[PDB]
Amino acid sequence: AKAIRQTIANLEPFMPQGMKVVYPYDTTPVVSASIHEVVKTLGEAILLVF
Amino acid sequence: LVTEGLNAGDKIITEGLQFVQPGVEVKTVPAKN
Repeated sequence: AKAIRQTIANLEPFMPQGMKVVYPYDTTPVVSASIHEVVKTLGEAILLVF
Repeated sequence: LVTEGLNAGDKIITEGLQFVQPGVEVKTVPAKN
């Protein structure tokens, strides 16, 4: 997904005037927030057992 | 020939079309050919 963001960032300035690229649907924050919940619950687990 | 779209005394571009894109402030020079 980050490579697609950088590819659109490469192809962005050569578009005609008045055309902008928008990102309505995305599952990158779902996966990112889920793996961040997992990392922080592992940190809470190791610190609370400590 | 143009019938509508340009006016009298405007300035159109012959040299340097690979370097430009509409909507940027740019240096002008009168071209040779």
